[PDB]
Parts: sequence; C-alpha cells; structure tokens
Amino acid sequence: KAAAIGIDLGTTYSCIGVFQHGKVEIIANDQGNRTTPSYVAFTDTERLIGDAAKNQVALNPQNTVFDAKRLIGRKFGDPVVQSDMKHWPFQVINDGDKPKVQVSYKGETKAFYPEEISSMVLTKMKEIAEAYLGYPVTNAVITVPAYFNDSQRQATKDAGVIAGLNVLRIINEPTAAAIAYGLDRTGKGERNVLIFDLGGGTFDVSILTIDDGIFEVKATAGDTHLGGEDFDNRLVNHFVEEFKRKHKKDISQNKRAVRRLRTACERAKRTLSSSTQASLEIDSLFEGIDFYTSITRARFEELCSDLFRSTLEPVEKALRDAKLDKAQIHDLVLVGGSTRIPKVQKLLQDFFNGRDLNKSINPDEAVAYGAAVQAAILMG
Ligand SMILES: Nc1ncnc2c1ncn2[C@@H]1O[C@H](COP(=O)(O)OP(=O)(O)O)[C@@H](O)[C@H]1O
Ligand SMILES: [Ca+2]
Ligand SMILES: [Ca+2]
Ligand code: NA
Ligand code: NA
Repeated sequence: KAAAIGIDLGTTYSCIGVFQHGKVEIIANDQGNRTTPSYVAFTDTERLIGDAAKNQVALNPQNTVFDAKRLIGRKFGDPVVQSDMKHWPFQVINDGDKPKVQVSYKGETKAFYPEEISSMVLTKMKEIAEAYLGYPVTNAVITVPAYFNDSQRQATKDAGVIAGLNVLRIINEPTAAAIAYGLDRTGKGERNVLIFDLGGGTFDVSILTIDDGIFEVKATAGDTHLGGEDFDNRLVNHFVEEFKRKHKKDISQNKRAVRRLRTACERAKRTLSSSTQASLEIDSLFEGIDFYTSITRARFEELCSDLFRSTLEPVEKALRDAKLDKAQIHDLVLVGGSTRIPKVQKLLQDFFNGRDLNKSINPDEAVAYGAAVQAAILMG
C-alpha cells in the first residue's frame, strides 16, 4: 500500500514529507532542495513550477505567479484582495466576484483561480514525493493557517483534489508543528505550547493548549505582511545606496537589476544565519557593472533591528489574550525559515528569560514533518 504524504503549502515555499521506515523523511526536490518555492510561471512555450519558476522571475515578472495563498478562498471584493493586488506585478481579474490570475501562456491570455495555481504547486510537491517513493501518491494531509475560514480551507482542499490527491484532512499549521515534536502526546493534564512562526511573507504566533491529544487554539496574533521578504528588502535598499556611493548610479528604476539584487540578498541573508559575513557578487547588475561586495551579520542585524524586535509584541498580545504569563508556557516551537536567524532566536529566548527553544527540526520543515506524521496516523 502506497504511503500518504504530508504537504506544507506555504505562502512563499512548500515542503513535502512522508513517514516511512519508521521515521519522517523530508523529501528533496530535483535541485536537491528540501523546500520548493510556491511559484508558477507561464511563458511562450511552457509552464514552470517551483525553483524553475522563481529562478526566472526577473525575466518574466508579469507572468510569474506567487502569493496564491493570499487569494485562495477569498472574494474579489474582499478588502484583503483589493489591498494585496496593488503590490503584485501580475494581473488579477474579477470572475463572478472570484479573483483569477490573468497571464499570457503560449501566446494566449489565460486566467486561473487561486486554487488552480496552488494545485500546480501541489502537483509539483506530489511528484517530488513520487520520484522519491518510486510509486504514485494518492493520499495526503495538507496544512493551513489556524485563522483560515471555511472558504479558505475548502479552496485549499480543492487545490489538492485538482492535483489528484485524496485530502485525508486539512490541519492547522501550528498543530502540525506541535505533532512534529510529539507534543500531541501530553501526559497528565493540559500543556500550553507557543508556536513562533516567521516565514517568507507572514508572521504568526499561536498558543495551543493540549489536553491528551486534543488541541485548542487559545490565541493567535502576528502580522500577515511581515516575513523574510522584508529582511531581503532591507538588504536591497542598503546595496542600492552602496551602488550609488561606489558608482554614482541609481539602479532603483531598473526592475530587472532590483530583482536580481533581491535574489542575491536573499542568498546572502541565508548565509548570514551560519556565518558572520557573506559576499555578494553580481555579474552585470547595471549597465555592465559587476557588483562585488559583502556584508557582515552585525550590519544585517542593524538594518533589520526594528523588524526583528516587532515580533515580540504579537507574543505579548497572544499571552494576554490567552490569559497566561511567560512561565505558564511549557514549550516554545520555532517554525518558518526566518526563525533560523540567530538574532530572532536570541530575542525570543531573552523574552522568555533563557528558556529552551524547540528547534531540532528545521523550522522551515516542521509543519510538513507534522503533516506527514498525521497522514500516516490517518492511514493506519
Ligand atoms: N538559513 C536561513 N536564514 C534566514 N532565512 C532563511 C533561511 N532559510 C530560509 N529562510 C527564509 O525563510 C523564508 C521562507 O520560509 P518558509 O517557512 O520556508 O516558507 P513559508 O513562510 O512560505 O511557509 C524565506 O524568507 C527564506 O529566505
Ligand atoms: Ca508557513
Ligand atoms: Ca512586508
Ligand atoms: Na512552508
Ligand atoms: Na508564517
């Protein structure tokens, strides 16, 4: 019997896992990456998904779709959709009060529902798993934010059905993270678990109370617009100014130069989580001028200080809403690729007065890890 898979369908990245050989296995893609961008590109000759899609975003911005999760299960007139649209390079249209992303594909103008774009991302995650398993996958557990309403959950489930998956269950992301650390097995009474999730585009704080396998969301807080994207932007602004000092030229109006710089900034940012410095070398960034420079971890922290600190207020709010004090929290769980930033970990630990942070499972893989566990449980 084929194994069921656990899929973390994130706003910016997705992750797939499977419980086999008595353990959870986070599956790497064709490029050897354990997480895949939630991107879909349409060109004159093909449809690109994942790495291939995000990799050519600078070349084809109007037809490279991302952030489908922000549109999924929402109406076109929804204030959130109306606001989000203003920031995207791709077109969003109204189809019976339902948003649809409109792009050019093979010379023709096509429009797709958010669930259709997400089904493409899910199909890629499903194939990533099938390539590893050696056989076709039919069952899966897909995760969603705790705040997702009935429409958003239905649309997410529909995205899975379109991808050819029997959605065993749609479970909350913070709950999946808890399951990953075995916190669902809570012996002798209630335990409060705080999930600190800082991803690529959103920041979520969830406080759960686990009473013998039964979860209850005590409080949620955060910022749906705060994420790694913001830290990359801080680095972009910094280097744009540095290019001005060193070349007396402003590249801010050249969309391709800014996008390429952003890409290099995200890469340098990731390196800074493991090293105290990172070199940034871009070939022909602007008018044949190469941009070979570097940046220290301290400099990066200074550029993002306010944003890092801002993550503590939602923690304070959540504790206040759950009517609990710091000491009443039994476990702190890190989720999201951005929690890999040392400064972010320091702020949370210091706020919790030296408490241990559950971070043994790669933060950007914890939700998929928990989904894989749950999928296995549901399969028996
Ligand atoms: N080592 C790292 N250091 C800092 N940020 C990282 C690191 N690895 C990944 N990230 C960032 O994590 C974010 C994506 O988080 P992830 O949890 O994988 O996706 P999502 O938020 O969409 O669920 C991106 O902003 C990415 O650059
Ligand atoms: Ca996420
Ligand atoms: Ca932002
Ligand atoms: Na993710
Ligand atoms: Na998040």
